[PDB]
Amino acid sequence: DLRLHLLLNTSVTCNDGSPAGYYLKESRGSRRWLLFLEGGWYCFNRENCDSRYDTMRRLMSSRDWPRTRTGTGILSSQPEENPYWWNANMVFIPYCSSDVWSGASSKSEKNEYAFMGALIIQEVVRELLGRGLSGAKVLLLAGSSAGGTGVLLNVDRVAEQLEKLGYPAIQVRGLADSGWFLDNKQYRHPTEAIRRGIRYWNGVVPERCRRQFQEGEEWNCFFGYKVYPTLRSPVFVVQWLFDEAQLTVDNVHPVQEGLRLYIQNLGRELRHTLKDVPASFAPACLSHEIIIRSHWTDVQVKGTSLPRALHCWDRSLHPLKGCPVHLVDSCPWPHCNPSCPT
Ligand SMILES: *[C@@H]1O[C@H](CO)[C@@H](O)[C@H](O)[C@H]1NC(C)=O
Ligand SMILES: N#CNc1nc2ccccc2[nH]1
Repeated sequence: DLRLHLLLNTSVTCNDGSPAGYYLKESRGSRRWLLFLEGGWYCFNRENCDSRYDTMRRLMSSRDWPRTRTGTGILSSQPEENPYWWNANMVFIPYCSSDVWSGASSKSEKNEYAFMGALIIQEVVRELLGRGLSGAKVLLLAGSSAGGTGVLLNVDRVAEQLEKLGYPAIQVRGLADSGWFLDNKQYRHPTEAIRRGIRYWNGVVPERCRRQFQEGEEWNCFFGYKVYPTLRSPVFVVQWLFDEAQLTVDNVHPVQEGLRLYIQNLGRELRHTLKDVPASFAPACLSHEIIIRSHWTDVQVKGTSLPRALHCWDRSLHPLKGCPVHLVDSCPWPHCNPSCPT
């Protein structure tokens, strides 16, 4: 079990002004640290954040959080559930800022809600240094869905934070799961949502990407294939070719020719954006998230499981014979890979 710690800096808050926090299970014999960013969509104006506060309040507030969580998947401590990093120090950071982890704006007389995702990550890192993180060899910043996009937005800032504090020896790396979206045509008539959100949240993006797209165009940096080439930290990208969230925002729900072509073109476009991503795992399945799911060990691409691919990645950061790191399916239709989640 992982134990809850509310942030000592109570100015770093969830949407409703309650303190943010993190769940921690230490492994005293390990210098590996895993910091996981939870996902769960977002909200981008007053009325839709009000709706979210009514029936999704744990994503907006710490008032009802439990004192413990069970670590699952890559956060599990048993070797049988987690062949990759079972002995690591484990941290689960709950998503209570509704801003895809980009915000830096407090609740005030002008703002009903606080959007502090980027500041929550920085404060969790600061407080953990006094609990063992100062001795780390690797800090892996991981996340699913909105948390996967959050990895892309924040991994270089964590690296810069530790360098400025005097820790040049901690290697910061990223693992982005189900956070690699496309700004494509809908099937029946995201960019506008993100454009709205950035202004409402006072959202922040990585510096080099911001310098390319410039003012008013920062929304471009929420799309993996645009922001990834600007990053300096090593990032492993896990992405279903037919992600259910992508199909949802594309307004896709006996498949006729028009829809068949749309789905096939979406898979081919996703595969194209990953061609030059050297650490990636992209199966041809219709699904959503993987890395903290209990059965994340079951799926395979070209005969290699995801825990194995991540182990091969670790070795490459010390090509490897029989231990690949770039794994992208080529078959063109959902569940053409027999190991897809049922
Ligand atoms: C608390 O967090 C805020 C916002 O990130 C920061 O400006 C401030 O310096 C922090 N205070 C302390 C005592 O760490
Ligand atoms: N939910 C969730 N995560 C998410 N949705 C996106 C839409 C566009 C660009 C990046 C995105 N990340």
